[PDB]
Amino acid sequence: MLIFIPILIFVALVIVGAGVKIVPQGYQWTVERFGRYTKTLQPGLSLVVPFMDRIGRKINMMEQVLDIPSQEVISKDNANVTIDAVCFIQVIDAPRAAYEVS
Amino acid sequence: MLIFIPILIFVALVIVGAGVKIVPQGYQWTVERFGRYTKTLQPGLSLVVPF
Amino acid sequence: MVVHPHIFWLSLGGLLLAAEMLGGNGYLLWSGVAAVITGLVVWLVPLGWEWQGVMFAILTLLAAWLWWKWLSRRVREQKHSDSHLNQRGQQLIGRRFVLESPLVNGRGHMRVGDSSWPVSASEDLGAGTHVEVIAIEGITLHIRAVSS
Amino acid sequence: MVVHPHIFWLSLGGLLLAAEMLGGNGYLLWSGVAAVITGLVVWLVPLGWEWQGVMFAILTLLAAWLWWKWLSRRVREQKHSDSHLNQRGQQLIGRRFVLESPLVNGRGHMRVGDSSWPVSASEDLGAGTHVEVIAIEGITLHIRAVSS
Repeated sequence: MLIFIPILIFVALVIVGAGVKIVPQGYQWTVERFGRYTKTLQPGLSLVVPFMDRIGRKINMMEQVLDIPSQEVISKDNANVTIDAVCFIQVIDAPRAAYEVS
Repeated sequence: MLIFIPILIFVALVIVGAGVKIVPQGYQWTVERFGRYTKTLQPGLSLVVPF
Repeated sequence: MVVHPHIFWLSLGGLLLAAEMLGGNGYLLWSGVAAVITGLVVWLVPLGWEWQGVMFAILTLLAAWLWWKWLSRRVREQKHSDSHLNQRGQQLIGRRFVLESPLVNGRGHMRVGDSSWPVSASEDLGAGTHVEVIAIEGITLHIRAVSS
Repeated sequence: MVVHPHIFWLSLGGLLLAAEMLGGNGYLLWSGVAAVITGLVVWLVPLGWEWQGVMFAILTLLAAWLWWKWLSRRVREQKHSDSHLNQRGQQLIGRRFVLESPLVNGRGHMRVGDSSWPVSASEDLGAGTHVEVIAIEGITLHIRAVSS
């Protein structure tokens, strides 16, 4: 009546705001149901029942360049040299990269 | 009556607050019954009888 | 100012649809569409003021709900360019390769591109056999011998 | 202001359901739902003011109670992705390996991945036998011989 209507509008806005997820290209998301992992979201539109599901973590899915700091190594000829190295890392679509290591 | 109702609301809030446990992914919790270890909680919703 | 109820709705709907185009995430769409429909319903049918907000909220919920089924029906069995775009593990399925080192105990490594990948097979396979990938587990590739 | 009892409940329920979406842990849900149901009961049925709080508290308790059974029924015999996700000891069950060093006194070490794990078996097993894991105790793996 007098005070119900603004509350109803606000409730509708909040539920739609927190129940609709859009995932960009080059990423995947994870859905936690009260904490437990249940499923993963690919890029697109996704509806998750609110107040029970939330977003776990954001997983990049593109090759990444990763420096390795300077390092001192001894060769087989007993030669002391210093090197630096670079790495490429890619995450296979598994959710493991979020929950199997910190 | 006059003073029971607010106390009842507060009691309900406290019991629900301290009896419902949610465990994140990548962790496990342990439940102690007056001090003794009884069981372990995996990630999810868990009800433990409070106090 | 207030004698006309539908004007408020048909203004708010347009304003929210316009606010979309500022760089939104599609959150405001689901309410603007509902506001437009609420205006087109109230203007034709004089619903009660306490019966307006309920219909507007329900219309927002259904506005958000219907396109999910529309889009999801569209995605499956029809679109596959993005499905094969950004998942490598499914890309390698079905490809054929050759082996340079024999598998011991049904496990080893195989050269792909310029790098190597771990492979596992049901039986020990010698060096120089044509193999084809079937499934992927973790990062390990299941391979089986295939005739040329 | 106070002549309408159901309005208070149907406002508090909505406000708590909204307070959820600020980043809560689900604590406030169980009372907001009860408040909404209390409003929908008082509005239809004029219960006594001293008979409102009791029903609201009992409704909070049952609101928290029912979903536990719903979710727990859902989890068992239906969902296993998270069950096999973050427990390694159960992952190794059923896998097959080979031995490089003979077991002495029914105990030894076995190579898995790039590391080693302690193993125990009922009888002494020589080097080069196919073995399969059965159970796990502490970090020790029970193995038994299996034919190829």
